[PDB]
Amino acid sequence: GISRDSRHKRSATGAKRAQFRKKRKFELGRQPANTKIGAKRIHSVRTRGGNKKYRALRIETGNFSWASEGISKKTRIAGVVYHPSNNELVRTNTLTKAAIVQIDATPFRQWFEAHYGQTLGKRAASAKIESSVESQFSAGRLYACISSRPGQSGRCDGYILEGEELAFYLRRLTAKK
Amino acid sequence: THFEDRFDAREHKDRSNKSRMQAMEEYIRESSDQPDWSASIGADIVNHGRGGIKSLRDTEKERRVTSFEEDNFTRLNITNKAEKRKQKQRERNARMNVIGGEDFGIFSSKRKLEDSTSRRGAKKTRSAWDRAQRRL
Amino acid sequence: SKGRKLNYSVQDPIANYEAPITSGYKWSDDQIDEFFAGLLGQ
Amino acid sequence: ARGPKKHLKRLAAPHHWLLDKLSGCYAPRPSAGPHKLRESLPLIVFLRNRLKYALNGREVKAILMQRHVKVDGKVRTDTTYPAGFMDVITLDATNENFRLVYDVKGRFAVHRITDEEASYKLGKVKKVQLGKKGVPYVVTHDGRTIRYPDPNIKVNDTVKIDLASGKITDFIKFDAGKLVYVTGGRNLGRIGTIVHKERHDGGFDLVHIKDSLDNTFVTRLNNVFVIGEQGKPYISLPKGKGIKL
Amino acid sequence: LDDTLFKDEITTFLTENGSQSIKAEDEKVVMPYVLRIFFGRAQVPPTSGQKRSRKIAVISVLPNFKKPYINDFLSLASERLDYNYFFGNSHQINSSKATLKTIRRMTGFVNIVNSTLSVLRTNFPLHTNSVLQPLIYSIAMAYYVLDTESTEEVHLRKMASNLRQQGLKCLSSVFEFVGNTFDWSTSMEDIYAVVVKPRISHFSDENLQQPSSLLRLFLYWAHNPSLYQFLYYDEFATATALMDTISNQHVKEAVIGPIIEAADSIIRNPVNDDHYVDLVTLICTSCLKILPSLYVKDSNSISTFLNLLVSITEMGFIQDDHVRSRLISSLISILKGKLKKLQENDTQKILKIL
Amino acid sequence: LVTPQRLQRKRHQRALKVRNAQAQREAAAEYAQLLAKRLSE
Amino acid sequence: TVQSERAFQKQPHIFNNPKVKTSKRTKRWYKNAGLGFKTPKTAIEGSYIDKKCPFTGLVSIRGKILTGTVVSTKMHRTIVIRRAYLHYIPKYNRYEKRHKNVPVHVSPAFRVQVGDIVTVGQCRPISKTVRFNVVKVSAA
RNA sequence: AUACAGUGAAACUGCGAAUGCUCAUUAAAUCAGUUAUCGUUUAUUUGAUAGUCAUGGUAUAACUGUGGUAAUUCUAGAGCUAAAAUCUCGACCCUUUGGAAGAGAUGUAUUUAUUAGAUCAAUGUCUUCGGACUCUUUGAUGAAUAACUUUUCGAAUCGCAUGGCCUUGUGCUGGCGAUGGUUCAUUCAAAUUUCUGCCCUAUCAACUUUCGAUGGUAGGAUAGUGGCCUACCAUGGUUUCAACGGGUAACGGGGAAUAAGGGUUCGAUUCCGGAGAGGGAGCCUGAGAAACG
Repeated sequence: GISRDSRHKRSATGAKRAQFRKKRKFELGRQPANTKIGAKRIHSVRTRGGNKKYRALRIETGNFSWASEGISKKTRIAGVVYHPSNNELVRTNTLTKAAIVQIDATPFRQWFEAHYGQTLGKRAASAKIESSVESQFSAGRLYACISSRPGQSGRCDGYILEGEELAFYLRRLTAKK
Repeated sequence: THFEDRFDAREHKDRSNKSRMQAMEEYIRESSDQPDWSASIGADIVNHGRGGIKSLRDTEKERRVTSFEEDNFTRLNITNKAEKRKQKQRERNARMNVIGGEDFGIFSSKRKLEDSTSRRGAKKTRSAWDRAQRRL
Repeated sequence: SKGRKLNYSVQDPIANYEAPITSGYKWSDDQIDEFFAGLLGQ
Repeated sequence: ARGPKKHLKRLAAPHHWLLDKLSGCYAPRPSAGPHKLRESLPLIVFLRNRLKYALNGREVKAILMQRHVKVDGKVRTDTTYPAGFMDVITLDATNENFRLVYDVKGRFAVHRITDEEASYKLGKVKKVQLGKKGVPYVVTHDGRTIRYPDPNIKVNDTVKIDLASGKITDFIKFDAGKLVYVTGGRNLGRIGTIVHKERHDGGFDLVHIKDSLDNTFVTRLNNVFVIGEQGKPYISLPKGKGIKL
Repeated sequence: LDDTLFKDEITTFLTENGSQSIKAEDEKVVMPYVLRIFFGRAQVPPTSGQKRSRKIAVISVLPNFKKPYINDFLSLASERLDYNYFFGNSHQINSSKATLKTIRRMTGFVNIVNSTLSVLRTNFPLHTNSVLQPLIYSIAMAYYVLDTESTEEVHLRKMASNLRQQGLKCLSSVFEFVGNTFDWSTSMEDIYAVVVKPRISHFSDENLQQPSSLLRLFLYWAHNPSLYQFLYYDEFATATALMDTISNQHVKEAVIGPIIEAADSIIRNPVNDDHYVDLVTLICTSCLKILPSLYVKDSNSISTFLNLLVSITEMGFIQDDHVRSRLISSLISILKGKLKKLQENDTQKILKIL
Repeated sequence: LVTPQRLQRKRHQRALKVRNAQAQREAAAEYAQLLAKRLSE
Repeated sequence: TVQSERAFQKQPHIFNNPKVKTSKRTKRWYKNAGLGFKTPKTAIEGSYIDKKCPFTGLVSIRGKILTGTVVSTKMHRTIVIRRAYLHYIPKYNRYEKRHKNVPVHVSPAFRVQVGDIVTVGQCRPISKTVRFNVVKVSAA
């Protein structure tokens, strides 16, 4: 089976030691959920004790926040455009923690214009929001960072990027483009 | 730093019966001269004389198991392995050491008395001023 | 490395796991060689 | 093995019961309960071995659920309820109480206790913490979790609790110059005033204690229980004052 | 219609400009059905956590369709409701039906209108016959029960009081929210009658400890230049109660601050209309009873009222010897008080006042 | 079938809930006066 | 360059609002060890991002506190210290010298070269072969 | 007893059933000791702990009966049981027990973002002795929002009060004992983990990257850290203080174990360590199994 023992790595001396015991139950590693994007199908796992751990294998909708003014809504994801671990992962669009996604702009701009009254792009000081932010408002496609383990929580939480974060990720995309 | 601070069960336990050294116990009985609480003759002899009288140790052990009954109010039983072993050993030593109720394996043994005395033994005198203080 | 570097070495469990196979060509290889030359390159 | 253990030999019994070695082959395992097992006393030992009120296990079960023994106010129905250190066992049919306290030889000792002194029990305050709804709860050594305590209660304290209602009454904060009761370590059973403390973060907080032969000695802070000041105990201690001759 | 598929299925197709939208004429046709089912899901009470999340989801879904659509929804709300007796008459209602069922319906309605304003704050519309009549309708019979019923009906009295509170709160919030999207001047008369009817009698000693919705309504009224219409419609009885509250010392700073803020909005904002001499008379009385304030009656409030007095002094439309004696006594009180938490330029504005 | 035993049981348990809820409220109150006293001290 | 790795190397659960302007760009969290040790100003102003840093990372130092002498400093962010201590051989009753070549993660806020009495403290397991983390420096 | 209450087979359901013999030999491995768990899990124990329909639907087993097949402990189809109080001020008295008009508020569980873990009394200084100061001390105070989700919930369950009131309805009301449930603590455990210790041999000087060897960063995975695993990388670590390697008869050793109440060192107990339960491979519950009936 799939274990997470140390009973196979080399010693710090640099030699191979003896086999100790048959591999147990508690030292187990379960099967990795390559969570794709789609019709949300959740699967429950009974872990040690009576603990329930959820693995959603697909999803459309995640919970996203701005701390720019502190709002958070459930929205529909659109796509996977960056992730620091694996280019193949980014390619086949299997979302993970710390993933960079394109997300819809529609309910957020609806709230913004229903809360301020000012059309995006095209409370005055708070209405002067960031220029790249309102450009992505005009584009209708925002950049978010999924910052939650999906294959543990069975949830998908993200926050839309801000200045230096958005700056480095834009630089990453423009260097990789 | 680092240490343990645990209950010294073995040190709070006793070893006096381990270090008892019977010949000089007999002497210190003679010197400290309290009368002895010895028994009468029928209380002594064992089994229509098939065995010896008894040893003085065996008098003590019987008195103590009778005390277990005295307070604890329960007896022993016919448990196989342990009492067969102990009964055999004690009877073999009865037929090989005790003659007429006193024992001589105490001399045929090899436990010395200097390992008890040891020129004051524990917390011994090893300095000249310690000699001066003990002499005064 | 882990597996990136091409450790060219014989494998015992797949030594004769599918060794050998009879040459099931449905061709005689000769006109097909002329034909592969006379493919879209010509 | 596959889990916990349920049988245990006579020889492996903890010392502070002071048993024989061949009453049986297996010892009464303590039930899991309000005291740790390595420091607790089961009632069958208390009522079979020590006070000789009962002499066989079925008999002591018969009395226990004739429902006479009351522990810590409440009544028990366990053959192996884990009574612990500085605790209260009363009995109505003899009209008596017993505060259980450690001796100098590292063994338990009953104390014959009258009704009003048995009305209260002290507790080593382990820790207080802010629970839900922002309320405070205080936890002693013996699983005692009490809402709304004194704010002056800190960790490592001692609180006297009346038992007729399970409610805190009095408190003493450990400071320098207190009447300690040593409970663990090397030097269990030597009761006197403390000297002081050495602090060791990432480590231990040693306590120097000077007992009535004016002898100091060092013990772990975790082994500390607090009684009071010098010359005034809150417990009717027995004769001996924690002195071994 | 399914509950376990409700929210997810809404986000599946009912979300606009996404996957599986509904065509224009068809969606126009199937308005009423969506309206009825969402009214049912709102009428479901939020007695559990799931019902809470359901109600939150319902109100979050609603405002994304279109202005006439949500107007139709509000129209169905008014149609469950009514205003016919009160608005065929001036203010009387012949059928004395103020039953617990009626007020329960009223409270459900004010709950849903609170919900829709809170979700579509700076965007939702205001139809005339849709909001104005039921609001003052419900408030009118709320005060009717408050007046005509003793304490024997604790049930009626409690939920009539909460009905009154919610109606006043949502009236204040809709005033804050729409502002000037529409010509207000249709029912100024009837709404001002029902504002000056119940509470301006005892408005002094009713709310001093806490700010309230009518108080912040008067804040918005005196701050907004178009609601100088409201002020001139009054013979400043509400401003007289405001004088009473600011003279009383048992009033909170959260009340005091906005009052003089709107008073200086009156002061600095000019208007070429009648009763502005009454406005500046009120300003003179406000200076008269701001004399014992600000040192025996917060740093931000001190700085704010300092700036307001800076405005007052810098145009200086009051130049009487009495108001000047008030000004010099206020100056000696201010400069006697502790200003160590103030800054150099603000001190320089006080210096310019001097 | 509904019985007076069931109804008295229901009344009894609801009574227990309201009384110990009230007791919790009293405990909160009495700790509040205690804490007020020991802050005033 | 500080952010030269694949992902945005930042200290998590730390928010900076670009709306209200500030003096230093990111309000950097750092807590105290306690335990007799003092926080360093080099860490307080330290712009490095080390989640294994005992002061700025989210790691706890609770337990053994030892010290050692460094030999090699040729990794990234971690070193190996060698400690030759006395060992007792009772069947000869003779003393001997024995060195533990034990590693430890270091913070960049402390600059350590060969010939350093470094005082370290243990933590929860940091990597495969390390459970220590430096807190105190005395170079020579 | 015209609902039953005694008793009780068949069965539902709760919990236990995780405390069996045979075969293989490891020198920081194991074992003993000592940590840590501001890094985890816990059925059970005890201790606290949740104001947010005079009662809703089901079904079975058994039973009845009819059958099949050489045949199972095989099998068929048919009939069956809304509300609700509480906290915030305060308008008055009436001076006692204060009572209080009218003005505001009211779940947990999941997941994430945000937000949350400088002053004062005098007795002090000064004092003009009245007082100013908290400057200097004696003493005091601190240092939820936004949403997210298969809803978790806030008991449709057993033993006894019989009163009080009049609306005599058998109406209200109520008290003392069991089973469950929310969370936290505690208990029994468990997991890793610090460090301390065990033979002969250089006729063993090399070893590790040839499963990552060493470390970083990120993520998955796990109850939980950690190259445990994958990307992205850096190119390391151990070593004559002999690493490493070899043999060890390692039925070995552990003051592990009671000891030898006087055998010369000897008894008795305990830990061996792992694996197996035709043989490789895979899966399933439970708090705890990689259960091997």
